[PDB]
Amino acid sequence: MKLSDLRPNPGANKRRKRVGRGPGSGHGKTATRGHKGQKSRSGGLKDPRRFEGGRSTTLMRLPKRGMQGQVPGEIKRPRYQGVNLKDLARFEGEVTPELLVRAGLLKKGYRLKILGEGEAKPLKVVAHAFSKSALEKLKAAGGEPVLLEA
Amino acid sequence: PKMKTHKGAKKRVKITASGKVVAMKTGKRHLNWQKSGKEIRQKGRKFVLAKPEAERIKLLLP
Amino acid sequence: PRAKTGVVRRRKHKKILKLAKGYWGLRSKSFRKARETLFAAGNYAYAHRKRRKRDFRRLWIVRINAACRQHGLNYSTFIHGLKKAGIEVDRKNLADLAVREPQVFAELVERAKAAQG
Amino acid sequence: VYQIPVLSPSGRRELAADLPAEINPHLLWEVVRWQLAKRRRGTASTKTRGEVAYSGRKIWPQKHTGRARHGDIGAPIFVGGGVVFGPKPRDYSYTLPKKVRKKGLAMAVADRAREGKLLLVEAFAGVNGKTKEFLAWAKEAGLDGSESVLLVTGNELVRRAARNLPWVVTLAPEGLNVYDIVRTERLVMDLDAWEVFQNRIG
RNA sequence: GCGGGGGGAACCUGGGGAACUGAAACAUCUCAGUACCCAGAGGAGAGGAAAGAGAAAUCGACUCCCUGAGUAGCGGCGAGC
RNA sequence: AGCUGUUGGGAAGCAGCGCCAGAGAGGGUGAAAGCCCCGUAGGCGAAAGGUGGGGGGAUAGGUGAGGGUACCCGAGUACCCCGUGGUUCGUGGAGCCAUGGGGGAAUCUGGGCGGACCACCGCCUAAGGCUAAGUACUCCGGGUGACCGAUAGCGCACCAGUACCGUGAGGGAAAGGUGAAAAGAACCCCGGGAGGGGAGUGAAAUAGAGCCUGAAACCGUGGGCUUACAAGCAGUCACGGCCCCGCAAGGGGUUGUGGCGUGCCUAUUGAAGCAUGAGCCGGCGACUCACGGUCGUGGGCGAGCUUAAGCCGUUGAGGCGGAGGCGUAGGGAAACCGAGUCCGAACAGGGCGCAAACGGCCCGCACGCGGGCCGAAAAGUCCGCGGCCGUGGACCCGAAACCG
RNA sequence: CAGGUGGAGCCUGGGAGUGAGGGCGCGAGCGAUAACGUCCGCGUCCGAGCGCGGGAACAACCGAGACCGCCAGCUAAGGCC
RNA sequence: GGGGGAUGACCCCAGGCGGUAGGGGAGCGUUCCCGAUGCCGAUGAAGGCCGACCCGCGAGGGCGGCUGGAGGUAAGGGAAG
RNA sequence: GAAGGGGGCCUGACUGCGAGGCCUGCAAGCCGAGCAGGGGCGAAAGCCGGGCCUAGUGAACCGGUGGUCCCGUGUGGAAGG
Ligand SMILES: [Mg+2]
Ligand SMILES: [Mg+2]
Ligand SMILES: [Mg+2]
Ligand SMILES: [Mg+2]
Ligand SMILES: [Mg+2]
Ligand SMILES: [Mg+2]
Ligand SMILES: [Mg+2]
Ligand SMILES: [Mg+2]
Ligand SMILES: [Mg+2]
Ligand SMILES: [Mg+2]
Ligand SMILES: [Mg+2]
Ligand SMILES: [Mg+2]
Ligand SMILES: [Mg+2]
Ligand SMILES: [Mg+2]
Ligand SMILES: [Mg+2]
Ligand SMILES: [Mg+2]
Ligand SMILES: [Mg+2]
Ligand SMILES: [Mg+2]
Ligand SMILES: [Mg+2]
Ligand SMILES: [Mg+2]
Ligand SMILES: [Mg+2]
Ligand SMILES: [Mg+2]
Ligand SMILES: [Mg+2]
Ligand SMILES: [Mg+2]
Ligand SMILES: [Mg+2]
Ligand SMILES: [Mg+2]
Ligand SMILES: [Mg+2]
Ligand SMILES: [Mg+2]
Ligand SMILES: [Mg+2]
Ligand SMILES: [Mg+2]
Ligand SMILES: [Mg+2]
Ligand SMILES: [Mg+2]
Ligand SMILES: [Mg+2]
Ligand SMILES: [Mg+2]
Ligand SMILES: [Mg+2]
Ligand SMILES: [Mg+2]
Ligand SMILES: [Mg+2]
Ligand SMILES: [Mg+2]
Ligand SMILES: [Mg+2]
Ligand SMILES: [Mg+2]
Ligand SMILES: [Mg+2]
Ligand SMILES: [Mg+2]
Ligand SMILES: [Mg+2]
Ligand SMILES: [Mg+2]
Ligand SMILES: [Mg+2]
Ligand SMILES: [Mg+2]
Ligand SMILES: [Mg+2]
Ligand SMILES: [Mg+2]
Ligand SMILES: [Mg+2]
Ligand SMILES: [Mg+2]
Ligand SMILES: [Mg+2]
Ligand SMILES: [Mg+2]
Ligand SMILES: [Mg+2]
Ligand SMILES: [Mg+2]
Ligand SMILES: [Mg+2]
Ligand SMILES: [Mg+2]
Ligand SMILES: [Mg+2]
Ligand SMILES: [Mg+2]
Ligand SMILES: [Mg+2]
Ligand SMILES: [Mg+2]
Ligand SMILES: [Mg+2]
Ligand SMILES: [Mg+2]
Ligand SMILES: [Mg+2]
Ligand SMILES: [Mg+2]
Ligand SMILES: [Mg+2]
Ligand SMILES: [Mg+2]
Ligand SMILES: [Mg+2]
Ligand SMILES: [Mg+2]
Ligand SMILES: [Mg+2]
Ligand SMILES: [Mg+2]
Ligand SMILES: [Mg+2]
Ligand SMILES: [Mg+2]
Ligand SMILES: [Mg+2]
Ligand SMILES: [Mg+2]
Ligand SMILES: [Mg+2]
Ligand SMILES: [Mg+2]
Ligand SMILES: [Mg+2]
Ligand SMILES: [Mg+2]
Ligand SMILES: [Mg+2]
Ligand SMILES: [Mg+2]
Ligand SMILES: [Mg+2]
Ligand SMILES: [Mg+2]
Ligand SMILES: [Mg+2]
Ligand SMILES: [Mg+2]
Ligand SMILES: [Mg+2]
Ligand SMILES: [Mg+2]
Ligand SMILES: [Mg+2]
Ligand SMILES: [Mg+2]
Ligand SMILES: [Mg+2]
Ligand SMILES: [Mg+2]
Ligand SMILES: [Mg+2]
Ligand SMILES: [Mg+2]
Ligand SMILES: [Mg+2]
Ligand SMILES: [Mg+2]
Ligand SMILES: [Mg+2]
Ligand SMILES: [Mg+2]
Ligand SMILES: [Mg+2]
Ligand SMILES: [Mg+2]
Ligand SMILES: [Mg+2]
Ligand SMILES: [Mg+2]
Ligand SMILES: [Mg+2]
Ligand SMILES: [Mg+2]
Ligand SMILES: [Mg+2]
Ligand SMILES: [Mg+2]
Ligand SMILES: [Mg+2]
Ligand SMILES: [Mg+2]
Ligand SMILES: [Mg+2]
Ligand SMILES: [Mg+2]
Ligand SMILES: [Mg+2]
Ligand SMILES: [Mg+2]
Ligand SMILES: [Mg+2]
Ligand SMILES: [Mg+2]
Ligand SMILES: [Mg+2]
Ligand SMILES: [Mg+2]
Ligand SMILES: [Mg+2]
Ligand SMILES: [Mg+2]
Ligand SMILES: [Mg+2]
Ligand SMILES: [Mg+2]
Ligand SMILES: [Mg+2]
Ligand SMILES: [Mg+2]
Ligand SMILES: [Mg+2]
Ligand SMILES: [Mg+2]
Ligand SMILES: [Mg+2]
Repeated sequence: MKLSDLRPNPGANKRRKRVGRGPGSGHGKTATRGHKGQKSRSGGLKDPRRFEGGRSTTLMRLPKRGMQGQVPGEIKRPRYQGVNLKDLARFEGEVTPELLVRAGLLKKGYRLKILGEGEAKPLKVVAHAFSKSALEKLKAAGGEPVLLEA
Repeated sequence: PKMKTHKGAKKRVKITASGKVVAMKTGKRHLNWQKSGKEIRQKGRKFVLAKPEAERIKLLLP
Repeated sequence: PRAKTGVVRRRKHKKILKLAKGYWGLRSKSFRKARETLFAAGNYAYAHRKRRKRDFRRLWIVRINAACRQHGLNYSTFIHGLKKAGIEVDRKNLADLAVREPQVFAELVERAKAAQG
Repeated sequence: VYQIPVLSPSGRRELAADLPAEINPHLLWEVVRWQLAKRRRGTASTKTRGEVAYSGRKIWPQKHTGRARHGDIGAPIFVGGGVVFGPKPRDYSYTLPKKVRKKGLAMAVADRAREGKLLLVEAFAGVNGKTKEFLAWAKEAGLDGSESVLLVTGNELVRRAARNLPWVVTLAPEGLNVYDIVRTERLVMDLDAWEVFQNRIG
């Protein structure tokens, strides 16, 4: 091609509402802020997703619950991430929780729980936990260990 | 900078996956009350906005 | 990059002051009074256009009613005669007809006097 | 696009290449945008009413002088004051997706190929860098400088030979970029270059 | 005998240390250990070689960037931090 | 590595025939030059002073095993209590680090710590000191700019922190341009000079130094149309006269009479309004940017998408880097279970959740079956653009005041 | 249940502005069967139609919803010495 | 909107087209960048002053004359003091 | 034709829920058949989740008290939730 022929698509660099500026540019004089009082002021208003005009807000009248944590903070307990059967179909191999993260499921500092949705496969499946359903579904076609170490 | 996620929005509500918000119901000191007041007593699906406010107040990620 | 006014505003102003040529005092010489005056000339022009149409017909009417009162009638009746007489061919524009072609007018009077009674 | 002329002393023998059949001129323009953006220096600045020299003193009482009403003279409303909202140093770079750069690289070559403008060459012999020497081989290879040429080779000597030509731009292969392809009427590579170009895409 | 003294744009450590403002009022809270004042250091200053981290039979000084993460928590459990 | 000819005041333009290039960056030269000048690519260079984190060499320092003794292992210290500070920790279950006050130890079987405390199991050895580098900055020098171009850019392009103003701290400006070259106008004339007229210089002198361009408000001379019985937001529509241009038809100017006619902006239920603002003209003047968010939109890839710092590499060359992040499951205060889960005695009910979309070809009785191949779409996610929001001075200007 | 294709209606979302109204008719309250008064209701116009015609002049009364042009026609209100 | 089946910029036909706050849409113009080692330029750049002329609904763009004396910068795209 | 008055047996002034609606800017307020558990009165049909009904009220936060399964900062406890 040629630098003269390049150009973007009809969407794509829309560009741009700025006024300001003319009468019957639309948008002149009050610059769309509409006359007024506070909202049209430079600092504008008070943060609408919260402020209610001085009555007590709609949040903050709801009660709260239950455990919010105390000071040394979050407690250290092993987290599990469930992955499905339907999800792990494509793997013909060993299927270790190690391998699984490499796929783009199983995250990192999470233990493995395979579960539920999908049909099993005659696969070795290494993991930390199995649901009621997934253990069975599996036990029909293939077979699997449970992982505990360290 | 990074938005700050308001704490107690977070302590009073939950965004029910897909897509909206759910709070408890409202009464905490009462003798003569029907025994509904064990009704509700349960969680309440807030109206709207009230949910778009909230929501936008706690983000990244909920 | 910074785009300073430069040449733009002088041009825009010149355009308008040009339009304002001939206007009295400052109204020709000051871009503001020029512009103000012009708003006014603009709406008068528009309004007076619609009304030139009125201004003219009302002249034609006085002229007819004048000429055919020589022949002893109202404009009021004349038009009615001409309405009945089928002669709805108008006029009132032509009316030079009453001035430049008197007899052709007179004939037109008589076609008018005799209609529907 | 597929069938692309090679130049060997042996003969004009021709090569086939994978090279996508549809070019996406938007995608193309997107990489060029990016190329030209990230290279932006972004050095333009101005002083806010805060950063200007003058004092903070209130210029006049604010009632009863009969004059208008003011703060410091650093106020933007004043000739000589701060600038409102004008430019500060900033970084125009963004991160294109890498797959978009691959695609865009591939397509822009493809587009030169599809035109028959792309040529592969073996070994030159217009080496021993001298622009007189190059300008000879160039002629013999059918480049008269009637069309701008992007010369891609890893040979320091040929590169510095072509460099000073008004119609040549010149590149190491690891520096193949789409902007440069599109600017130039004809693409010319040696086979060392075409390799690493192929090893970049995919 | 040897040294000190004073100066230096900003940057640095240490001693001291606000208010407007925010909280749509206001005291805790915020602004903020900011502004500023003082001492001192240098081309940098500080910090530094575990009486550490903190759940793994784990890691190994200190500093700086990215990330962890607006997470854990803190909070007239408010504003906000 | 370049000459000639040509227009021109001037060649670097145009034309002819050449040539260099590791140099076609850029600036000059009477206008537009690779080859006229200064440069550029590529190279070279220190007697003296500085540096010297690199290379080299020296010196300082360093270097064991088993047993036995229980000698030493940082004191107003640890530790406890009171009062406080630091930490995300605002008295909280409040530990840890620090320490103003009181009491006040031990030396490995000693002590501190893992968030009150106790046990157990670990981690570490306080009350002495020093320690490059990776980091911050920019008075200073250099290089670059989708940085400004004399109301801009620093306050200052100019003898500016100056004039000037303030007792003082302190405040704090305006002000750039003849010409290629001064060739900066000899001499004569009017004139006290200033100024001007000739003369002369110049391509040009309304480039003449109060000097490039030279706008507008403003002032003036000359000309045309017009005006002294008309009265009004000053215009407008129509006709007519006089003047100009045009063969003509047509147009430009001006205004006699006629018709119509309540300035602009702002603020208001409502303004010509006897409500706000504006003497007029020029120039300056107000919706931004960063990071988040939320929608839309243009594309890339799609059960995935995508990199951050940084590393390499670069005539304004890109690449690598998978820590991480969003997504792929939800319910539940949590333990926890999981296509479910939560309340519940309940397999009552209910809350919040879960359910591949097309075309078409291989095929199990047939044209869909259903699985499956091929691939238009797409969850999602990435980047760009746009709207809006959050935080920041967040559209601009303005207090009275508060504090150091 | 039918007619009604409309700058109609419903659903999801993005962006607003407004939250000082005024006159008039009708229906009430307050007021004095006062106010260019005040407060509601249902309607309308001005607002934003201080654009046009009528009402001497005149936001809101009568007429009528101004895309542009014409030295053409018919009307509305109100008029025709 | 319906046709015409050119896939529009094009021709028929029917409608709509008062507007403040405000929403939506398309354009014009100024500075800068790529396009440019290019192209326009002393047979005269930008800027200035006239114009009753051409194109555009308009913002604007042309063209001609005068002044000016060294710059300007298409088509197509990017960014904003 | 009881919602009024009298008497007898009784504690449904239950627990777990709750189709579907009234109302309604939100948040609230309201009525509610029906199923399950265990009951009461009744021969049964049946009625019973206070009172003929419409007022007798107070979001959240902070804290008290009783209980329980839930969490317990290396672990068991405990502190505290
Ligand atoms: Mg405008
Ligand atoms: Mg708009
Ligand atoms: Mg508008
Ligand atoms: Mg708005
Ligand atoms: Mg205003
Ligand atoms: Mg407003
Ligand atoms: Mg108001
Ligand atoms: Mg404000
Ligand atoms: Mg209140
Ligand atoms: Mg509660
Ligand atoms: Mg939590
Ligand atoms: Mg409670
Ligand atoms: Mg997150
Ligand atoms: Mg401006
Ligand atoms: Mg008419
Ligand atoms: Mg007739
Ligand atoms: Mg720049
Ligand atoms: Mg200041
Ligand atoms: Mg002050
Ligand atoms: Mg005054
Ligand atoms: Mg300035
Ligand atoms: Mg000193
Ligand atoms: Mg010193
Ligand atoms: Mg300090
Ligand atoms: Mg305060
Ligand atoms: Mg205060
Ligand atoms: Mg306040
Ligand atoms: Mg306030
Ligand atoms: Mg106050
Ligand atoms: Mg603080
Ligand atoms: Mg020193
Ligand atoms: Mg150091
Ligand atoms: Mg030290
Ligand atoms: Mg703080
Ligand atoms: Mg000559
Ligand atoms: Mg020559
Ligand atoms: Mg030329
Ligand atoms: Mg040059
Ligand atoms: Mg040239
Ligand atoms: Mg040159
Ligand atoms: Mg050199
Ligand atoms: Mg001992
Ligand atoms: Mg202790
Ligand atoms: Mg504290
Ligand atoms: Mg503390
Ligand atoms: Mg407290
Ligand atoms: Mg302890
Ligand atoms: Mg200790
Ligand atoms: Mg520890
Ligand atoms: Mg330790
Ligand atoms: Mg020790
Ligand atoms: Mg030590
Ligand atoms: Mg040190
Ligand atoms: Mg410098
Ligand atoms: Mg500029
Ligand atoms: Mg100046
Ligand atoms: Mg200046
Ligand atoms: Mg100037
Ligand atoms: Mg200045
Ligand atoms: Mg003085
Ligand atoms: Mg001469
Ligand atoms: Mg002269
Ligand atoms: Mg001149
Ligand atoms: Mg001149
Ligand atoms: Mg000059
Ligand atoms: Mg001049
Ligand atoms: Mg005169
Ligand atoms: Mg008279
Ligand atoms: Mg007269
Ligand atoms: Mg008079
Ligand atoms: Mg008149
Ligand atoms: Mg205005
Ligand atoms: Mg006002
Ligand atoms: Mg008022
Ligand atoms: Mg008023
Ligand atoms: Mg007046
Ligand atoms: Mg007044
Ligand atoms: Mg006035
Ligand atoms: Mg006022
Ligand atoms: Mg005003
Ligand atoms: Mg002006
Ligand atoms: Mg953004
Ligand atoms: Mg956005
Ligand atoms: Mg996007
Ligand atoms: Mg590099
Ligand atoms: Mg169930
Ligand atoms: Mg369920
Ligand atoms: Mg359900
Ligand atoms: Mg796709
Ligand atoms: Mg996508
Ligand atoms: Mg119907
Ligand atoms: Mg509608
Ligand atoms: Mg909407
Ligand atoms: Mg009101
Ligand atoms: Mg109304
Ligand atoms: Mg009202
Ligand atoms: Mg009546
Ligand atoms: Mg009234
Ligand atoms: Mg009345
Ligand atoms: Mg009304
Ligand atoms: Mg209004
Ligand atoms: Mg009206
Ligand atoms: Mg209306
Ligand atoms: Mg009026
Ligand atoms: Mg009238
Ligand atoms: Mg209309
Ligand atoms: Mg009538
Ligand atoms: Mg039409
Ligand atoms: Mg309109
Ligand atoms: Mg010449
Ligand atoms: Mg320019
Ligand atoms: Mg010109
Ligand atoms: Mg250009
Ligand atoms: Mg501006
Ligand atoms: Mg009884
Ligand atoms: Mg319900
Ligand atoms: Mg029962
Ligand atoms: Mg509170
Ligand atoms: Mg509590
Ligand atoms: Mg339970
Ligand atoms: Mg337990
Ligand atoms: Mg512990
Ligand atoms: Mg424990």
